[PDB]
Amino acid sequence: YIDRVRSLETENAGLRLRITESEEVVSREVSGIKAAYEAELGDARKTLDSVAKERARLQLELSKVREEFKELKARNTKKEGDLIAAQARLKDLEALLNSKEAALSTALSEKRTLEGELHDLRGQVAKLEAALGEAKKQLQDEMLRRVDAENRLQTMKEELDFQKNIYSEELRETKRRHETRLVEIDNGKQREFESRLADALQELRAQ
Amino acid sequence: IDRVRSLETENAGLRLRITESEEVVSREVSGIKAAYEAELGDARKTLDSVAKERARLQLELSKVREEFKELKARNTKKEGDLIAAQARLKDLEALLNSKEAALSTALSEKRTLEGELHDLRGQVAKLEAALGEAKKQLQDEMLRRVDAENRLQTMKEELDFQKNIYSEELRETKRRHETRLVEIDNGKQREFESRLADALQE
Amino acid sequence: EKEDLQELNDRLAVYIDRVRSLETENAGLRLRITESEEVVSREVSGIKAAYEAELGDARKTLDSVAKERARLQLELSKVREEFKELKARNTKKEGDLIAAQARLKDLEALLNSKEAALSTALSEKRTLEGELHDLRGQVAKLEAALGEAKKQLQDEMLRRVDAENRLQTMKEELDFQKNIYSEELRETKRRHETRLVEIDNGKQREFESRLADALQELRAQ
Amino acid sequence: TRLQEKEDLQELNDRLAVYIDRVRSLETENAGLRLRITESEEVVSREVSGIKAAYEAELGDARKTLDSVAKERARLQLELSKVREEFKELKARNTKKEGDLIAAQARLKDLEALLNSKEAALSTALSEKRTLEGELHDLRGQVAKLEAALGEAKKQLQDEMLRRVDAENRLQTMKEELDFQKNIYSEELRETKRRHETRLVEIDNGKQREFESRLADALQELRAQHEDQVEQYKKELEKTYSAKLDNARQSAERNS
Repeated sequence: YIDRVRSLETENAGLRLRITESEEVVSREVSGIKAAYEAELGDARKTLDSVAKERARLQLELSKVREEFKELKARNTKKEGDLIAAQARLKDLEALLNSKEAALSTALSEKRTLEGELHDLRGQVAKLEAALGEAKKQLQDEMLRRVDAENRLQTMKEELDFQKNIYSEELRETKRRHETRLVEIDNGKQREFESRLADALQELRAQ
Repeated sequence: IDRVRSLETENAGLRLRITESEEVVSREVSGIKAAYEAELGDARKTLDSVAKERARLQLELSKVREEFKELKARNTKKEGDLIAAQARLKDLEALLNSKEAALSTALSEKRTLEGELHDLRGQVAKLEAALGEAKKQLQDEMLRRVDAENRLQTMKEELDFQKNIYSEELRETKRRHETRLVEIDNGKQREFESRLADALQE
Repeated sequence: EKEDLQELNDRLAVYIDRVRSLETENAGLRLRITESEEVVSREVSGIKAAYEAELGDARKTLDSVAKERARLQLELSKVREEFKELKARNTKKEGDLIAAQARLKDLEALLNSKEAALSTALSEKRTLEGELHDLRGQVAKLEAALGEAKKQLQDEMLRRVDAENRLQTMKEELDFQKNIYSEELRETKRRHETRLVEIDNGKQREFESRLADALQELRAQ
Repeated sequence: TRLQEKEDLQELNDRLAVYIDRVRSLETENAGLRLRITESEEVVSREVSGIKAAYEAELGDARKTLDSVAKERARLQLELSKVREEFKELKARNTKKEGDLIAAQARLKDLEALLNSKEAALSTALSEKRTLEGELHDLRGQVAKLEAALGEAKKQLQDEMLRRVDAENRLQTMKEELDFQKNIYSEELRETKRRHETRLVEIDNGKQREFESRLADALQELRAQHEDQVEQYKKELEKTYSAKLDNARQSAERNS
């Protein structure tokens, strides 16, 4: 039963390496774990920092475009206010334009009627001048006729006075001449009566 | 048995001590994994965290970059509209000034029209008066003429009247003279016959 | 006495008869005178008849002309009255015409002013109408926007629930493979240890038996 | 009778004086009449020359009144013609004016109608203005609400997008973790099987060394024993050779 004891001794001689190798065994068991895990973690940190450096850039650009948006918003607000004011002023101006045009139209009509009245007055003046000239000529003609009629009246008067004086003087001369004839009648009477009485007696003594 | 049991106990204790002296090293390796995996597990979490944050920033960036373009378009058309509104505004102000000028000239022209109308009223009044006096004088001359003609007619009747009066007075005066002379002759012959018969009585 | 009174009475008788004779002779003389100044008037009768004839014609015409002076006087007053009535009617109608003309002037003025006010009102109404129409267009385009907004929202919700579903399934697969690998390693180590605790004796004693068989088979036989 | 006689004588003388005065006056009268009887031929002339002047002045005044009356009649003829002309002119003017008034009243009625029509259209438009202001106010409200709706919708879309992207990121993360744990299990299994195989070759090499050693010693002892057996066989054969040699010697050594 000594050969099995020798088997135990050989088992010990085999255990020698089983304890000896433990160092490099556990070292190699650790190196693979460290390698794989450190590779994974390293690549993780790589991608993480890449994403971070992207996020910084994104936030920067975002702040920039926000600033631009605020500027353009203020400018736009002022512009739209100015446009509203402009539209209000346009409304007021169009109202004033309509009112002014109304006043102008009324004035133009009220002036055109005056022009018409002026022209009518001008025609009236013309025809009054004509009618006045005609009346003047008629006045001259009738004046001439009146003057001539008075001339003929005066001539008639002169003729009448002439004939009157003629008849008067004729009557006067007739009466005067008859008186003288009476004078010679008495003279010739006394000288004539006996010159015929004796003429009758001388022949009366005969027969 | 003195070397047997010594070798048996030595081998049993040797293997049962060395195997379990490596077992604890293996468990320490397990702990090393228990830390490594933890750190990897938290880094793997922050990675998704910053990924989410970056997605958020990109979304907001696109949002602002769009609502900025919208405002660019709106403000552009508003600028155009404002240019047009100010242009037409100046046009209207000028037009209103012109209309006011036209109104002033129109009024201050119809005033002078009123003056000319007044002058022409004067002219028409004077002409009407003059024509009236002309017609009056015409009528006066007509009346005077027909008066002269009537008086001419009456004188023409008198001219033939005094003629007949003359003839009548001449007839009467000659008849009276003849009566005187005839009476004288009759007296003559009366004394003639008287003395003739007287002497006839011897 | 006796003689004187008889003488004087004879004188008185003589004087009386003298008065009588003188008055008679004077009456005779006056008779001749009044005969003369009558036989004369009958001789001047002719000029008297002529004069009276001419006067007769004179007033015969005078009455006619004086009748004309009446007729045309009446006619004159008649036409004067008619002219007065026409003057009144003319003054009234001309006053009414002047009034109508003034009313036409003021009326045209009010017309122009009124049309100005109406034109301004219509312009402002047209501006309000334009604003209203543009607002309606705005509402239309905002509806056309909300539609596509909700469509995109639902699509994105679907894609979201898809992504989260795939995430959950990925967690399932992860725990699955982790448990599998753990149990696989555990079973491998178990079979390792069982094989070793079997080879602990099962091959030791039998192999040393075969070795003794070879040694004894070779050393002697 | 004495004084009576004296008084009668005196009265007689008085009567005598009366009749004497009368005969004087009567003789004067007779002389005057006889004087007139001669101048009859001339007082007649004065008579007729007087009545002539009377009638002549009468005719003169008559002709004067005739002339004046004719003048005053012609004057009224002229006045009558004048007024009858002015009436004509006035009635012409009034005819024209009474036409113009009709036209004026016509255009007056028309223009007043037009003015009332305008004053109606103005109130119409002014009411439309208010009923439009209310409308556009309501539309402003509608747009104001719809803008808020669209804003909220866009916000929710942004959020859904964000959480979806986050889900996909975590998905890729877990995929990488999956592959990692795979490549870890591989190396772990490899490292365990390596140890187990080193122990197995430890056992098998022990078996081998023992086997070839304990067999090599036995085979070497066997071959050594064979060589010894052959050596002893050869030495015994050499003993037989020398024995046969000496026996042949003694056989040839045969003699007396």
